[PDB]
Amino acid sequence: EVQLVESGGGLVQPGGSLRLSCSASGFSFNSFWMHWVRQVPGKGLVWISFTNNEGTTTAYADSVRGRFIISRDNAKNTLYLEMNNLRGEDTAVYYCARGDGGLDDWGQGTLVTVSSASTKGPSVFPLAPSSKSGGTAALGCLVKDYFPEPVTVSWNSGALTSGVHTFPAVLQSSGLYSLSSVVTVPSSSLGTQTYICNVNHKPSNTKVDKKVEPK
Amino acid sequence: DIQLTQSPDSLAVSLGERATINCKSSQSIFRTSRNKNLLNWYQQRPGQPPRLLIHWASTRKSGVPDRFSGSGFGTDFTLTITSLQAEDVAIYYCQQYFSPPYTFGQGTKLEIKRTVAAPSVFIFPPSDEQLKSGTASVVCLLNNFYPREAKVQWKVDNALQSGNSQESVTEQDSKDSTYSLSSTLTLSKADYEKHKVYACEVTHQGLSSPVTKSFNRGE
Ligand SMILES: [Cl-]
Repeated sequence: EVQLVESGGGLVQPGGSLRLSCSASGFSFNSFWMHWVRQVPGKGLVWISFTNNEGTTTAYADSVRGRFIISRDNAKNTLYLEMNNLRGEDTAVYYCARGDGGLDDWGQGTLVTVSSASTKGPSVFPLAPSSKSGGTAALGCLVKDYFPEPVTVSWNSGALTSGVHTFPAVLQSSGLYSLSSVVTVPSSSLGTQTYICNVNHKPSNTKVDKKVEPK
Repeated sequence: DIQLTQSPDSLAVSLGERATINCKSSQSIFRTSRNKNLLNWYQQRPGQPPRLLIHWASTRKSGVPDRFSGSGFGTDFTLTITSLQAEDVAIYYCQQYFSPPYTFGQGTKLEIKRTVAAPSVFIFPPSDEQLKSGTASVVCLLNNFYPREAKVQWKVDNALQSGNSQESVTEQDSKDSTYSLSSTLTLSKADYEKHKVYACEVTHQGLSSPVTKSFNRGE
């Protein structure tokens, strides 16, 4: 497999600096152009920068020219984006992509949040199944009052994936995010099967395993 | 800068039918020396990185179904998707690879049209653990419905609520082409404890008439 893995994203003060890394494996790194592209959550792809094979040619989007620096270390199979004088408009998921015919083998991306707001870990509350949808029961976890994004939610440590809906976070009047993760399961399982939502808010070092029990 | 304009912004097409998505470049992106229109098409499925479909305007990437085809010359390009599948739900982007910055179109959001599917409705009272903290969150879940349009009204002792709920909706599912939606009613503990009947009323095309799910506080 060609694998690109972005890292170095997180919460940064406006005017601050961050360095993103993209670790490349499963191909000849020094043979291909490399690109940075970003996406504000719920918005479109915005091309940010590229470098040619050896780093002798680079370019930048108008909105980042003079603030960002792309570079690569062909010996270490790593692409970098140095980001200086960050603003709110730089808040986005940052992707690296390999140039072949088009941009290929995109990584999962790393979220950069440019904000002066404080990290806050979520409270996790159960959404308990109750004595009534025929053979189908719903249960979940309310992940309330966190900043910044993201939180990840798995069920039974990733063993339960069918019927899982993790809703997009909503920003509350407070300026803290909230979301629910729900799952539908057979009513027949409620008496014997344990249901635990595994919530991780890495920005605040908040990990919660919440057992959701029928009530 | 080369500006790419996609049309339409939104496209709803039924399973098995044909989708047409256009991309207009503000200048030619034909590189004479390479004899190629340097246009790329991407599919970005909900919660996933972009996938390269086509480069050089019409060359399909290995592993991409022949249902996807790119056409056009100079400034006018087209992505055609024949025999639309559930897994094609995505935002589609064009991008020029002709001259930096290597600009993207604004995207075309592709909705899969399927048969009407009524929501399953579930209500969740606030947890005892949350009530200890001084707040009550009441959650109403509409699971696996189509189409997207749905009305959710909160009633507390039969008073219609305003200003105190937020909705969140999933992207269309890649397999069954349905949406799910959460409505969360947020009250102070004190307000929660002054009322008995908490009700979520759902209106949707798939229902004969509005469905109410409710509970009595403390029962
Ligand atoms: Cl762009």
